Amino acid sequence: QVQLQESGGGLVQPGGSLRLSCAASGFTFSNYKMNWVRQAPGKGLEWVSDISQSGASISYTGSVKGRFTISRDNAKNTLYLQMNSLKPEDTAVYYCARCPAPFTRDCFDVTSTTYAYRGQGTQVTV
Amino acid sequence: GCHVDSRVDHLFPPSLYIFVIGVGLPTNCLALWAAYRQVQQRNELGVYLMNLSIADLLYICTLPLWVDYFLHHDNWIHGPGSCKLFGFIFYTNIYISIAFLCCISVDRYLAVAHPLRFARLRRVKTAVAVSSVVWATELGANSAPLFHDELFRDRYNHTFCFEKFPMEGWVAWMNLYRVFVGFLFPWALMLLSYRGILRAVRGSVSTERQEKAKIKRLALSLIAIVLVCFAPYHVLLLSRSAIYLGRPWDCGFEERVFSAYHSSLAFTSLNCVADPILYCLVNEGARSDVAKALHNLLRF
Amino acid sequence: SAEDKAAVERSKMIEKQLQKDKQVYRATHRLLLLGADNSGKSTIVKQMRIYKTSGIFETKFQVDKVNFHMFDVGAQRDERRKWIQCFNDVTAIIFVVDSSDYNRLQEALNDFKSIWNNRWLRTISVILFLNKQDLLAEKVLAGKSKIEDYFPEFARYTTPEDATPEPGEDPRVTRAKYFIRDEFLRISTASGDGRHYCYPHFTCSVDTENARRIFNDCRDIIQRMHLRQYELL
Amino acid sequence: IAQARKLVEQLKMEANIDRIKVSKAAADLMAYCEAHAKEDPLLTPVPASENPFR
Amino acid sequence: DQLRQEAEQLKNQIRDARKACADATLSQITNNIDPVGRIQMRTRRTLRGHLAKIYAMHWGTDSRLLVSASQDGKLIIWDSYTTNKVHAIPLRSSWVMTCAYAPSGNYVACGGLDNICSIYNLKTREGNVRVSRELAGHTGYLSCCRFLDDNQIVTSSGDTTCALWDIETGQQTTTFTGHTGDVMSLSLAPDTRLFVSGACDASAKLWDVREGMCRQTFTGHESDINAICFFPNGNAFATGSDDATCRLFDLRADQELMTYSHDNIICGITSVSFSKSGRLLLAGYDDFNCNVWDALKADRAGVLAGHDNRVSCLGVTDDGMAVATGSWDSFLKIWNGS
Ligand SMILES: CC(C)CCC[C@@H](C)[C@H]1CC[C@H]2[C@@H]3CC=C4C[C@@H](O)CC[C@]4(C)[C@H]3CC[C@]12C
Ligand SMILES: CC(C)CCC[C@@H](C)[C@H]1CC[C@H]2[C@@H]3CC=C4C[C@@H](O)CC[C@]4(C)[C@H]3CC[C@]12C
Ligand SMILES: CC(=O)OC[C@@H](O)COP(=O)(O)OCC[N+](C)(C)C
Ligand SMILES: CC(=O)OC[C@@H](O)COP(=O)(O)OCC[N+](C)(C)C
Repeated sequence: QVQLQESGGGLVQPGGSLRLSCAASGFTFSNYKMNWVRQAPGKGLEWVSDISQSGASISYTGSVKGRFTISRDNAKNTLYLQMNSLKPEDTAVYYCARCPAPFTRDCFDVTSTTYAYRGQGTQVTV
Repeated sequence: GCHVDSRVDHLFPPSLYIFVIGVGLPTNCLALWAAYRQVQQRNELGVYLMNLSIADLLYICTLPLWVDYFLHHDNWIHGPGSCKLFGFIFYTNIYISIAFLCCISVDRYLAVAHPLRFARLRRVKTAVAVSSVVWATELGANSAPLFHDELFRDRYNHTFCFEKFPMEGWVAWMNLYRVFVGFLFPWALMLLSYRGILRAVRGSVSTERQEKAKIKRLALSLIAIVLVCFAPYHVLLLSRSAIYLGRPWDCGFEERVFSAYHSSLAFTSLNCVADPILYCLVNEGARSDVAKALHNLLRF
Repeated sequence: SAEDKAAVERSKMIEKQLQKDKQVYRATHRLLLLGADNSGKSTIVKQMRIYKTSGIFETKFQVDKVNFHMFDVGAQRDERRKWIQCFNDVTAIIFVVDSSDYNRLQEALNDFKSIWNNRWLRTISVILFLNKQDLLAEKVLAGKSKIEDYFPEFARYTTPEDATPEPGEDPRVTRAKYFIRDEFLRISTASGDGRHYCYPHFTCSVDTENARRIFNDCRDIIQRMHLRQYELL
Repeated sequence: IAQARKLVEQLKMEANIDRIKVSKAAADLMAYCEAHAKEDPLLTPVPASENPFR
Repeated sequence: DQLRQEAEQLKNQIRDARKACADATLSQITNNIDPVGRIQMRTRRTLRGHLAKIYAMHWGTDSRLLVSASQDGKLIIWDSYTTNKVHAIPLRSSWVMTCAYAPSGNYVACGGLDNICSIYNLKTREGNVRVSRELAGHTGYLSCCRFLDDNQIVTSSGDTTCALWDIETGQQTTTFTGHTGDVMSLSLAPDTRLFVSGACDASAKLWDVREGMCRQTFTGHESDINAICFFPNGNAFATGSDDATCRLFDLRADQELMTYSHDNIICGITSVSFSKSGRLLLAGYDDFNCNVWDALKADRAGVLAGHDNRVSCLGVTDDGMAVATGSWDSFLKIWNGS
């Protein structure tokens, strides 16, 4: 039932601009605070950024700050992440994740080795 | 007994007693309910609180008869048998409220300034040992009146109760014991304990300035209300005792302190209305408990 | 009624034993130790024991004749969104973070955010232990790794007057230390509503005074709890 | 690699099982509920004479 | 990537079959049913001997003795009828998540964060409780170790693996590693041949004790599943999850057949149980009160509102005479109707 599918990616030269989409099915898109994760070659899962149910609260990792942005579309059940000023050190498999429980402000295991509420992910290369 | 003065002893004490009976029985009942709730949640404080209310309710349940007394210009119309019961419960309840008020201060100081040390002294079962050794000691150490005549009769139509202005030595040493041991020592204990609490609060890294000053104001009000209510009467009692032991104008002085004495013993009853507010209604948690009780009552 | 009387007698003995256990239970305080793989929580546990797939380890220590139970999670999977709910009545949570490693510091910040925002951890003060300060100082002195790349907001940061730099401490090291401390305190104060507080401490793996800090934090927490309980706060 | 093969197998095992109609598995928990409804102390309370928790 | 495509095709086939079966809804076959009505269960007896939050309990076969586990580290066996405490077993690890009573009443099992289920014998000739057996081998926290007989215990652990153990030899007789998240609780069917468990992935699985393979899987929930119980007949089970919605699943249907949820209800479900008919699905909630629903019409039947903290453990006697609730206020409460 629960399924998160990520769309977008492909090879890009340093400094390009892309947009990654995230479609979710099975749960209610609104009640769940969602994030973005990335696994990079030779590295572990890294917490990129988050967006809450309302969408009026955001947080980014400084490495992707000033460059990437997060938006939500509850009606489309779709999350969007813009990539700008892409650097070669931002090449990885990007995963779409949601916080375990709804109406909840804490998300503990979003960055675990195995997480039962994360999508397959898409390989963004630079 | 030298002739006495009753200009304002006819209205003011009766009015204050009626006011307390009107705003004291409700509020003390609410305080008693909240204290029982606190003990229901295994809190030692409630044990001290409950008893206090029980004392106040036993002081307010005797004031009607003293209003009757005063309205007839001291004329008791109920016999000595009632002046042996309702007089004891009316003079000893002030000194039992003093005692139970001091227990709360010691408990709060031990809890705040010694959070991890005295668990044994902070159970709901070491509070039914102190709450009983206080109720016994107050009702035994203030029992001398029960051995003497209460109903004295002067020549000006005035019958009496527990009071003979041509005072006697037993009354003298009882008044002195009441003034120093009864009232001042517990008050100083309360002041010291609240000072300890405030100095402990001042060191809290997790308490903001607003909360620290709110605690300061609450403690200062609690300490000062006792004084405002009781000192006006204890000072008069001490002055009477000194005048009688030295006997400068053994009669004259007594003529001009009838109304003052009877109006100062009525200000004391004001401690029965301040206690249920400062200890139950002021606090937001106990106020919410009282409001839950009112919500339940409204739908019964 | 002999069988019934024996049953009530046995119940009375069990009640007496449970009362003894009650007195013992209120005589000790429970603390939860948490940290990442990089954080030297194991070293702290070793240096605080001076007073098989077990899953959980227990450390019994004593400070000022006050007993303290520390529980460290062992052979348990990475997932922690469920068993953490067993630690909803602990006196405090000691969180250990590696300030030297700028990378993975955001992971520690996110873990602290999750702990603070957890519903069942809203009434438990968290003791913050910024560990491995010597390594952070050496890294700052070397200059090979720059905090600006990981934290672009560090460039504008200035050491606050509230800061108390140690004797013989370079301004850069203290600036970075207090920048990370303010990063933690921002999250601490964002959701704090008077029922939750943090205790930022600068600690090292080789430190004999961590127990004193933990005892002081527990004293303050219980003092606040008594203040609220005894109708004063 | 081999965790996908195992999941494929566990998805064939689960796709080769016999199944029955929903209204035939829905009107059976119904008959079980109806045939054991006069013996439930919490749905049809027992009087205060045979109740052990009086 | 071929295996992933094959798995997707198989999942699509599963969905198509389950849809092919679904013509009507439980609600329709049950619209012609008289509602249960308001349930006014009241607290008859209260147990206050426990110290800390209770986390697990299990009714005995005799419906007279109950076992309760409390995180103070105490397993108390109470006599419900007379309120007397039959036994009090101190535990080595204060953190206990599960406890079970043997069908014969001779053995009591407990387990928690220690990754061990400990079994104590109550029928010792000396009359004193002692550690009869300790079972280790799980790499996660034990969430539910239940009994099948005196010498065989099935347990669920936080390593995404369930186990069947022979208690005489003390080794893992059978292992189940089909889940992908923390298994939270399992329920044994009365037939004592199949058992259904739920994991922290919105997934419940049916397992066979004798064979040792997954039979059926159900993924109708959104959030993690915390409670599971078998409907009396053994052909259905109720599930509670953190998403604040309960569901009813049937083994033969192989798909969800009921959902119990409400807009006002925002908290999840910690423990669920059925009644002796199956018409009263009782369920704990984090809102500090239990709710009993009509399992056939999804109509709220009653609310047990007496509790100061989260209700953790729920139990129903074998004869359905009383309902026992244990919450985090260190009080167990026995509720019965009038
Ligand atoms: C046992 C737990 C609930 C702690 C609280 C115990 C309270 C309710 C008990 C202990 C001491 C008791 C008091 C002891 C003596 C007296 C004097 C008598 O002339 C009136 C009743 C009164 C005032 C009692 C009322 C009940 C009392 C206040
Ligand atoms: C009983 C009747 C006749 C007199 C009542 C007097 C009351 C209103 C007075 C007496 C003592 C006073 C307190 C004494 C000192 C302080 C601390 C100050 O920083 C704020 C006000 C505060 C907290 C006062 C509040 C009002 C107070 C409680
Ligand atoms: C540990 C605790 O909470 O107990 C405190 C309690 O002991 C204090 O009460 P006392 O000061 O002894 O009362 C004296 C009253 N007096 C003088 C007889 C009128
Ligand atoms: C009742 C009795 O036997 O006496 C006990 C008495 O010691 C309680 O009063 P404390 O609160 O401890 O005063 C200390 C306050 N301090 C330190 C000055 C700020």
